[PDB]
Amino acid sequence: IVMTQTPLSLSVTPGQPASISCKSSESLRQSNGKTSLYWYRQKPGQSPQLLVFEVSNRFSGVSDRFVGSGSGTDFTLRISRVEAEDVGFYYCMQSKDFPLTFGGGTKVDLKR
Amino acid sequence: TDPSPQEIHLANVTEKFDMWKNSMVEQMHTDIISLWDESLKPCVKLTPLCITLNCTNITRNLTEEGKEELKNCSFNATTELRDKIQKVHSL
Amino acid sequence: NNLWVTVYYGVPVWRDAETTLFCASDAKAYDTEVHNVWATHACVPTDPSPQEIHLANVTEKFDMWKNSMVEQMHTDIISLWDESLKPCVKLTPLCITLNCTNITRGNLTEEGKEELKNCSFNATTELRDKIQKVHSLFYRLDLVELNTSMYRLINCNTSAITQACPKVSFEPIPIHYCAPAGFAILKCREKEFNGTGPCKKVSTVQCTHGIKPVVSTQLLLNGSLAEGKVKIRCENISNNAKTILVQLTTPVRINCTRPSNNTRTSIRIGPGQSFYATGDIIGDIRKAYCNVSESEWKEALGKVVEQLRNHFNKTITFASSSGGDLEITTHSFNCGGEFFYCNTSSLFNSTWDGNSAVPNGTITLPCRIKQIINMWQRTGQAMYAPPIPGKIRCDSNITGLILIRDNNNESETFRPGGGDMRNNWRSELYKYKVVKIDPLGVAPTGAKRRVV
Amino acid sequence: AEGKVKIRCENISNNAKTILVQLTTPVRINCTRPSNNTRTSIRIGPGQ
Amino acid sequence: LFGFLGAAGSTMGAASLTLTVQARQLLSGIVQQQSNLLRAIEAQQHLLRLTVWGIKQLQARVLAVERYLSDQQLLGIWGCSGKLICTTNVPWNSSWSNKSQDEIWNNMTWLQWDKEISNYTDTIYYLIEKSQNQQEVNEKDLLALD
Amino acid sequence: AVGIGAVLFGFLGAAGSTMGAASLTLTVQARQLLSGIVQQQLRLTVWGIKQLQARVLAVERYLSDQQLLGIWGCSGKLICTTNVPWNSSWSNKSQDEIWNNMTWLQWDKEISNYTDTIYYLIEKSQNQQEVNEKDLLAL
Amino acid sequence: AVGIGAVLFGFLGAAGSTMGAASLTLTVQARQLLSGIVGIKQLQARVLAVERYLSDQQLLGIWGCSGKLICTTNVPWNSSWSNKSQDEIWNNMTWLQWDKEISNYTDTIYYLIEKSQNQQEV
Amino acid sequence: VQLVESGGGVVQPGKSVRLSCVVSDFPFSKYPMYWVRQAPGKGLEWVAAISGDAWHVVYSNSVQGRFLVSRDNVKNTLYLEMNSLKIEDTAVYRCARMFQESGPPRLDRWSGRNYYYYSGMDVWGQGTTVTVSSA
Ligand SMILES: *[C@@H]1O[C@H](CO[C@@H]2O[C@@H](C)[C@@H](O)[C@@H](O)[C@@H]2O)[C@@H](O[C@@H]2O[C@H](CO)[C@@H](O[C@@H]3O[C@H](CO[C@H]4O[C@H](CO[C@@H]5O[C@H](CO)[C@@H](O[C@@H]6O[C@H](CO)[C@H](O)[C@H](O)[C@H]6O)[C@H](O)[C@H]5NC(C)=O)[C@@H](O)[C@H](O)[C@@H]4O[C@@H]4O[C@H](CO)[C@@H](O[C@@H]5O[C@H](CO)[C@H](O)[C@H](O)[C@H]5O)[C@H](O)[C@H]4NC(C)=O)[C@@H](O)[C@H](O[C@H]4O[C@H](CO)[C@@H](O)[C@H](O)[C@@H]4O)[C@@H]3O)[C@H](O)[C@H]2NC(C)=O)[C@H](O)[C@H]1NC(C)=O
Ligand SMILES: *[C@@H]1O[C@H](CO[C@@H]2O[C@@H](C)[C@@H](O)[C@@H](O)[C@@H]2O)[C@@H](O[C@@H]2O[C@H](CO)[C@@H](O[C@@H]3O[C@H](CO[C@H]4O[C@H](CO)[C@@H](O)[C@H](O)[C@@H]4O[C@@H]4O[C@H](CO)[C@@H](O)[C@H](O)[C@H]4NC(C)=O)[C@@H](O)[C@H](O[C@H]4O[C@H](CO)[C@@H](O[C@@H]5O[C@H](CO)[C@@H](O)[C@H](O)[C@H]5NC(C)=O)[C@H](O)[C@@H]4O[C@@H]4O[C@H](CO)[C@@H](O)[C@H](O)[C@H]4NC(C)=O)[C@@H]3O)[C@H](O)[C@H]2NC(C)=O)[C@H](O)[C@H]1NC(C)=O
Ligand SMILES: *[C@@H]1O[C@H](CO)[C@@H](O[C@@H]2O[C@H](CO)[C@@H](O[C@@H]3O[C@H](CO[C@H]4O[C@H](CO)[C@@H](O)[C@H](O)[C@@H]4O)[C@@H](O)[C@H](O[C@H]4O[C@H](CO)[C@@H](O)[C@H](O)[C@@H]4O)[C@@H]3O)[C@H](O)[C@H]2NC(C)=O)[C@H](O)[C@H]1NC(C)=O
Ligand SMILES: *[C@@H]1O[C@H](CO[C@@H]2O[C@@H](C)[C@@H](O)[C@@H](O)[C@@H]2O)[C@@H](O[C@@H]2O[C@H](CO)[C@@H](O)[C@H](O)[C@H]2NC(C)=O)[C@H](O)[C@H]1NC(C)=O
Ligand SMILES: *[C@@H]1O[C@H](CO)[C@@H](O[C@@H]2O[C@H](CO)[C@@H](O)[C@H](O)[C@H]2NC(C)=O)[C@H](O)[C@H]1NC(C)=O
Ligand SMILES: *[C@@H]1O[C@H](CO)[C@@H](O[C@@H]2O[C@H](CO)[C@@H](O)[C@H](O)[C@H]2NC(C)=O)[C@H](O)[C@H]1NC(C)=O
Ligand SMILES: *[C@@H]1O[C@H](CO)[C@@H](O[C@@H]2O[C@H](CO)[C@@H](O)[C@H](O)[C@H]2NC(C)=O)[C@H](O)[C@H]1NC(C)=O
Ligand SMILES: *[C@@H]1O[C@H](CO)[C@@H](O[C@@H]2O[C@H](CO)[C@@H](O)[C@H](O)[C@H]2NC(C)=O)[C@H](O)[C@H]1NC(C)=O
Ligand SMILES: *[C@@H]1O[C@H](CO)[C@@H](O[C@@H]2O[C@H](CO)[C@@H](O)[C@H](O)[C@H]2NC(C)=O)[C@H](O)[C@H]1NC(C)=O
Ligand SMILES: *[C@@H]1O[C@H](CO)[C@@H](O[C@@H]2O[C@H](CO)[C@@H](O)[C@H](O)[C@H]2NC(C)=O)[C@H](O)[C@H]1NC(C)=O
Ligand SMILES: *[C@@H]1O[C@H](CO)[C@@H](O[C@@H]2O[C@H](CO)[C@@H](O)[C@H](O)[C@H]2NC(C)=O)[C@H](O)[C@H]1NC(C)=O
Ligand SMILES: *[C@@H]1O[C@H](CO)[C@@H](O)[C@H](O)[C@H]1NC(C)=O
Ligand SMILES: *[C@@H]1O[C@H](CO)[C@@H](O)[C@H](O)[C@H]1NC(C)=O
Ligand SMILES: *[C@@H]1O[C@H](CO)[C@@H](O)[C@H](O)[C@H]1NC(C)=O
Ligand SMILES: *[C@@H]1O[C@H](CO)[C@@H](O)[C@H](O)[C@H]1NC(C)=O
Ligand SMILES: *[C@@H]1O[C@H](CO)[C@@H](O)[C@H](O)[C@H]1NC(C)=O
Ligand SMILES: *[C@@H]1O[C@H](CO)[C@@H](O)[C@H](O)[C@H]1NC(C)=O
Ligand SMILES: *[C@@H]1O[C@H](CO)[C@@H](O)[C@H](O)[C@H]1NC(C)=O
Repeated sequence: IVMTQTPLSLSVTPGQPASISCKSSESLRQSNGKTSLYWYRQKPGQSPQLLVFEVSNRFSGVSDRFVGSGSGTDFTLRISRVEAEDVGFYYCMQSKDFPLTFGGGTKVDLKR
Repeated sequence: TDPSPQEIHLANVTEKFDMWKNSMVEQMHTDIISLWDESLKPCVKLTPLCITLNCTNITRNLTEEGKEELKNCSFNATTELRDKIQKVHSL
Repeated sequence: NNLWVTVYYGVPVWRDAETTLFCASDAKAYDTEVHNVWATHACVPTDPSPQEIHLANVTEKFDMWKNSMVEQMHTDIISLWDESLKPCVKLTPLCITLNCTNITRGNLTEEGKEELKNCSFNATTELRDKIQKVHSLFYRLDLVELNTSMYRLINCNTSAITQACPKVSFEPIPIHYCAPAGFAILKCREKEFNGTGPCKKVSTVQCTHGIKPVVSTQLLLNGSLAEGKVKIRCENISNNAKTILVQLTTPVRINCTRPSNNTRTSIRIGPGQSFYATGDIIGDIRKAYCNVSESEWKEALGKVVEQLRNHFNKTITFASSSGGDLEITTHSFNCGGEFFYCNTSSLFNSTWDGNSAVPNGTITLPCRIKQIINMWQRTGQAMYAPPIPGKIRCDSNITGLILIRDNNNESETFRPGGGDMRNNWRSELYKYKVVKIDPLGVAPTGAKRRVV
Repeated sequence: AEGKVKIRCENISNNAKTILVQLTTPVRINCTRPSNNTRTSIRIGPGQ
Repeated sequence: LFGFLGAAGSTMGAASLTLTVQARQLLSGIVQQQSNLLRAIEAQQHLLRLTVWGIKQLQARVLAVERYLSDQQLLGIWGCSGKLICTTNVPWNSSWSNKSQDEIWNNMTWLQWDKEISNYTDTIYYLIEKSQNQQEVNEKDLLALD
Repeated sequence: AVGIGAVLFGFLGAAGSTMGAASLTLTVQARQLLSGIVQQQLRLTVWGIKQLQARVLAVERYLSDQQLLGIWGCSGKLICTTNVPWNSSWSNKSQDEIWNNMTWLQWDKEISNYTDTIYYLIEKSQNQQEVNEKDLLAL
Repeated sequence: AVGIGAVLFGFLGAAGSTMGAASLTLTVQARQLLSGIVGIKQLQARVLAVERYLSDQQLLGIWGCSGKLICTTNVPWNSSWSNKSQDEIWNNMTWLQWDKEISNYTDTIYYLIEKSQNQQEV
Repeated sequence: VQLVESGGGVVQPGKSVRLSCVVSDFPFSKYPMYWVRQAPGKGLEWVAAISGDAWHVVYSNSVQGRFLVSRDNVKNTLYLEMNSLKIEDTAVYRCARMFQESGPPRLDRWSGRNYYYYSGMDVWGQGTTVTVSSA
């Protein structure tokens, strides 16, 4: 299973919401009926961090600005009111079948 | 199905197949027709189009294709009152 | 020492399940000249003496809002409705232009002239070349202008109309819901129970109690009582609790009648398919209405507000549901075949919550009648209800309430709600759930089977 | 097909008249109609 | 505790003394007990149309037959045919539960044992069917030996 | 994301093994005879009747063989022994020739003309035995 | 062309013979209670055929008589049910005539066979 | 929770290392563990995965036949072996944990197989590195 993302980098304004989408080749609906999409966050020089561990539901300890959506192969991640703790690397991971591939990866930046 | 359907390899057995006398094909053919006719039955009957269709080919860098395989045709349809007619064109 | 797997058949466990339940209404002889929209005849006969076993020292989480029997019931209410209308008469030849004018009839002998009209139109007959005129009467809630004047019926823009077969009753008869073999139903006999969360006093049954499938909006007619205090059941634990299901303890009788005296004549369109029309008025023309005892109702409304404060503690005021059609707005119910639409504005103009705390006789509710009924919240499948001759009068208890909560500062406006027909059977099915008995369990004992 | 192209007839008796060819690698048909045609709704009865 | 499912709540030492209450409602009182299903058949003969409540009585009969036979088959593959408490030769593996007998039989209900051992019963059932099959092979050629 | 763990015996896995080691797996096929994939975790569809017909057929075939076990002396068992002596006109093969050398589906195509004659003799010696077990309890 | 070989016990066959000789042909008539010689009412015919069979098998399971043709219970034969001798029952009487003799007393005897199984207490 | 790593350093091509990943206050016989790999200036990869049963292990395609994953449920440790080290493995190796515990193996009756279940991530490790060089 391959993964591609749009875009490769964002250039946004603090207080303005944005969004990052992932695209899968094969549909990721398991036989449980629940999908296998994972939204991560790596600060530079830091360990990664889960944000959304399905299509929808949010990790215990993440603020409600991060909402997830989608079904089938089309998926998005809509940040609400981008702030100073929302810059770095955003990843997509599937866990439908081995090997557990990661996405390409975005680089969210502001305009200094 | 919570497991996807599976496949057990059977050792040391041979078996005669015959693809021209397999009845899974005749059973599948009656099912694809049965599912086809189930859907069209609640759809709209279209008897008010059995009328005359008076029309002339279409009107009009240039389009210059499809002039002899497609034409608007005007006709008197029925309304929702069964007392009035409406003058209606269609390609 | 040593342990060994031993098998026990007959273990008292269960899991949450979702199955097919069947009707068990009371036995009654086959009357040939009348039938019900409900079957209530193909149902299995009801047992004479039920059993209800009390279960000691068990808790069980219920949820009345995620109960599978509510959605399982609601698809059967619609399927029986569409089962008894297919062999009926289709009224396709009536969607035409109607030449319709007023009625040509010392003051109180005629009141509601401006609801009825005297329509006339070219109808077909058995012979294909012959045309005929008839002079049926129609309400003004059945007609749409075409701008005396020349104008048509409502539903002929969007839907095909089918006349209800007049040998078929519209009557709720108490049907039960029984579990098959290997399943069971658990009943929370614990009162002071808000629908959701755990129950402590549970007890198993095999069938439910008798549920009447009464179609009504804004009021839960002919229902069951709360036994002790007004019980209030909200959607969410959060502040977005839009729908409130209030249940009363004492009934509030509402007398409803139709004082006109209609005459039903029959018009034959096609070979063997007669159209039963409103012929003429024998006597006076008076508007239909409903009485609500004054102070009987007002006492019960004070008991509601006393229990509302325990959830909210704000001010409590009641408004009439202003915006919408005539179907969301009114109290819509079924009185012997006629479909009434009553105006509850004179009931919900109260302004309570200053503190905790006079018979003005009766409350007269103005009611309108329709005969073309888009029955559920769906289009395309309208229904014509034929006229009924005589004078119709229904008496019914008020046992509940359906309220929509509305946000700025401290004010809680409760307007009457309706339309979601599942709320009419969450109020009956709030205390039942379906389980699947699994009587085969294993455990270690230390007794080995004798094998040489 | 896994290996090479398989060809299947009913019976080898010179009265077969149908041949089932199963390829190994596909031949990608792409196929279209270019026109931006529209669609109108015309009522002919009660809701229909 | 007598009454259908009345031992739900008691500990499983005392809930297993009255197993007759459950294995009579689930063997007798299911298909043999009711004769009123064929009193609703003639009432379905009076009406000439298949109703909604006639379909639901098919699905409540075929669920009632299958629920009866898929617990008698499973007691038939094992050696426990017409009885309620039977012993097997399958040694209890402590990786299924390391819990002592006094905690199981005297401080735990059957409904708390369902929510502990349910991941393991598909493995446990394989070992009861296998040891029953090894037993009847061994007592056949022993029989043929003399 | 799944993965194959340890493997055990599976359905029909001893077909064409032999005759003496395929009788050590009798419960594996006898477990898959009543409940299939039809039982999972809105009315009168084409696929709805065809699913309901598969559930009525699966009970009728199961009760057919389960009836026939109880008419014999063999109820709730997997291997039982009778008093009917084997007749060499049914099959003449040796004891080490059908065991350890033959498989089922080769023995099935050999005695399938004689099973109706064999089935009658098992039922007849069960009537004769149960009358004698009655008439032994009169002393 | 079809001939006819040897003749064995047919379906009813011993319906007119005595109750000592009809109790050796019990397996012949038990085979025909379920199989038969056999689209929504196509299914309701089958489900009744299954549930008429399972109703008689569960009733034999209530008693001690599961999985056998002749079974024995320890209910005493009350001599007012029928007072005939043993040789004029098992040698001078058919099953169709004995069925009319004790047709009144059928529900009384079934109620006692069921009770004496609950009185095992074993 | 706390996830601690060690065992990383600098080796030659054609050598053997032994990484380690010790956990803090788990049951740890319930949770199957992972190994991801991040090259400098690249995105994440996936390397290996062992179960809480310690019975079924899987590898990536590029690293097949070279690595060896084990665990000790008494000592609460992960033991990643490596063999015949190439040059392109200069990266950072993080151990990881699924966000919920997989249960036991689920026996499928029709084919007689046991099945394990795998899912995502909670806690990556600290992040240790192995850099292969010549001198
Ligand atoms: C009770 O119970 C219990 C439990 O049970 C369980 O559970 C349940 C629930 C159910 O399910 C059941 O069934 C189960 O079982 C029990 O226990 C058990 O037992 C058993 C027996 O009986 C056992 O088994 C065993 O197994 C084993 C394993 O095997 C595997 O592996 C191998 C290898 O090994 C490894 O090695 C390594 C090296 O290389 C190591 O490492 C090391 O380590 C150390 C520490 O220790 C350190 O660290 C160092 O450093 C390092 O180096 C490790 O450790 C090891 N491991 C182990 C575990 O051991 C191999 O060889 C083999 O082969 C196997 O493998 C596998 O294979 C498979 C197949 O192929 C695979 O799969 C696959 O994969 C792929 C990829 O890759 C894909 O995915 C596919 O799909 C798939 O399919 C896998 O992967 C693999 N894995 C691996 C890891 O590799 C073995 O070994 C053993 O053996 C034994 O036996 C034999 C015969 O007999 C002999 O021969 C030998 O010798 C021995 O003895 C066995 O078999 C198990 O384990 C257990 N478990 C536990 C938990 O314990 C019991 O038993 C009961 N009880 C009673 C009484 O019974
Ligand atoms: C039998 O098999 C079952 C599975 O079988 C399969 O599935 C079934 C359906 C069937 O299909 C079978 O055929 C299959 O084979 C086993 O079931 C497992 O049960 C466990 C719990 O019992 C459960 O693990 C938990 O998962 C959650 C997340 O997953 C839940 O939520 C999502 C989203 O809603 C949902 O999609 C999931 O399905 C799951 O929902 C739960 O599902 C189960 C079963 O379906 C239901 O019963 C639940 O009701 C339902 N719950 C909800 C809310 O819907 C994890 O997040 C969670 O882990 C966190 O919490 C635990 C709390 O104990 C923490 O553990 C403690 O950690 C301490 C550390 O200091 C330690 O000191 C304590 O000792 C330790 N406690 C114990 C008891 O050891 C844990 O560490 C996590 O805490 C988080 O840690 C992070 C790291 O720092 C923090 O960042 C977080 O903030 C912190 N969060 C909190 C809240 O603290 C827990 O692991 C499995 O999901 C479930 N399996 C599967 C596959 O779903 C069952 O166990 C088997 N055995 C038996 C006997 O039944
Ligand atoms: C809430 O619950 C109450 C209690 O049941 C309902 O009130 C009943 O409503 C029904 C339907 O309108 C009423 O039934 C009708 O009664 C008429 C009067 O009956 C009297 O006279 C007859 C003999 O003439 C006596 O047998 C009887 O006891 C009464 O003394 C009848 O004339 C009606 O018959 C017509 O309809 C039937 C059925 O369609 C036909 O067979 C007839 O030919 C005839 O056309 C009808 O039976 C009933 O009387 C009401 N009961 C009370 C106590 O008022 C409410 O309607 C219900 N509310 C809701 C919303 O469901
Ligand atoms: C179906 O028709 C009704 C009514 O017909 C319209 O209103 C008449 C007064 C006349 O002008 C006819 O020629 C019209 O076709 C529609 O209801 C009306 O919709 C208009 C739309 O703006 C609205 O202004 C009116 O208030 C509506 N009247 C009522 C009584 O609701 C209806 O929308 C039509 N439905 C469909 C699906 O076409
Ligand atoms: C096909 O015929 C229809 C006739 O209904 C044409 O539609 C209109 O025709 C009138 C008179 O012929 C013109 O004045 C209008 O300009 C036409 N167009 C409209 C109302 O949009 C139609 O143009 C014809 N050609 C097609 C469809 O290609
Ligand atoms: C609703 O209430 C009104 C008034 O309370 C009732 O009207 C009375 O009807 C009786 C019937 O003979 C008359 O004798 C009274 O004089 C009327 N009173 C008034 C004030 O007009 C009416 O009948 C009630 N309707 C129902 C269905 O109960
Ligand atoms: C509605 O209008 C019709 C026709 O105008 C009226 O029908 C006439 O009623 C008189 C009553 O004396 C009869 O003598 C006539 O035979 C009727 N038919 C005609 C004139 O064609 C009817 O009375 C009106 N009012 C209603 C139905 O209330
Ligand atoms: C009101 O309607 C009733 C019907 O319910 C009429 O009563 C009938 O009148 C006819 C005479 O035309 C008699 O043959 C019937 O026997 C009457 N039936 C009943 C039940 O009384 C009545 O005439 C109408 N008009 C009024 C009361 O003014
Ligand atoms: C097998 O061969 C026979 C030839 O004997 C085929 O029979 C002919 O088939 C052709 C086309 O398949 C028909 O046009 C002829 O009419 C058939 N002959 C007769 C006498 O009917 C037969 O079709 C072949 N088998 C299959 C499955 O096609
Ligand atoms: C039909 O009744 C006759 C009566 O004669 C039976 O024939 C006798 O049966 C007794 C039973 O033991 C024998 O002892 C006699 O020898 C028989 N008589 C002859 C002439 O054979 C006859 O068996 C009955 N039919 C059936 C089918 O049993
Ligand atoms: C045997 O059958 C006789 C039938 O005559 C039973 O005696 C009668 O039973 C009925 C019903 O219980 C009573 O109403 C009568 O009063 C009984 N008769 C007498 C004289 O008391 C008798 O109970 C049965 N059982 C035994 C053991 O004899
Ligand atoms: C209902 O009551 C129970 C216990 O009294 C409580 O846990 C639950 O939150 C309540 N729910 C609502 C909606 O009030
Ligand atoms: C309403 O009830 C809550 C809960 O008991 C209480 O805290 C609050 O003070 C009450 N409101 C007022 C105005 O007293
Ligand atoms: C509601 O009450 C107010 C004040 O008592 C009154 O003015 C109003 O007319 C009432 N509404 C109706 C519909 O009677
Ligand atoms: C219910 O609980 C009480 C309190 O422990 C106990 O005395 C009683 O025996 C229990 N009853 C049953 C049936 O378990
Ligand atoms: C399971 O029980 C044994 C004793 O029977 C004990 O030694 C062991 O620690 C228990 N397991 C756990 C995880 O505590
Ligand atoms: C298949 O046959 C070979 C020899 O012909 C034998 O060794 C093997 O056990 C057989 N496989 C099975 C599954 O019986
Ligand atoms: C059957 O087997 C016997 C071996 O005792 C042999 O004598 C006989 O010829 C065989 N019959 C046939 C038809 O092969």
